[PDB]
Amino acid sequence: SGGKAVSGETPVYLADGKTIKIKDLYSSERKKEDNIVEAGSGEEIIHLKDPIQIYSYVDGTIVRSRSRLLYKGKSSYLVRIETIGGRSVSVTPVHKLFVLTEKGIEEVMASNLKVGDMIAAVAESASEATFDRVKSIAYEKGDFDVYDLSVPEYGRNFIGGEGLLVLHNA
Repeated sequence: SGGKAVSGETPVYLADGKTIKIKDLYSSERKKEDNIVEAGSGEEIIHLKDPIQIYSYVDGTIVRSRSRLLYKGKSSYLVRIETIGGRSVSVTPVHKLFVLTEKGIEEVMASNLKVGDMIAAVAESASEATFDRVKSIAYEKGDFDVYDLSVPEYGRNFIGGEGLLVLHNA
């Protein structure tokens, strides 16, 4: 969305059980005659004839979601996050995670995340809300390809990364 994006290595979780890196998904969809590709000023969008069926996260419940746009852009910066529980995602600094605080759950920018923070993840077992302490955060300058998809419904979250992190790309 608003400059919010993830590294191309980010796994997204399709409803068919498959796992796919966002850069591979993008690349594949980009070739389809079915689809419309619109480019302009280092940004690019694919409009999907068949929506990609992914997993979103609402309240405490994993839901199915149909994604219709994919995005590929550039960032100079990536924030790489690793949790004690072995979960990871590299995202754009303006991308948001969900943090469990004493006063409840708030959205926080990758660039404001602190080590120690408990971020929202989804359990493999029964999709239980889990909050995992971030062990480490790395800032890296480079020439990165970054990617986003749209999840369009009520609970505008996005499951991706190693360990089903919940990403507020809305």
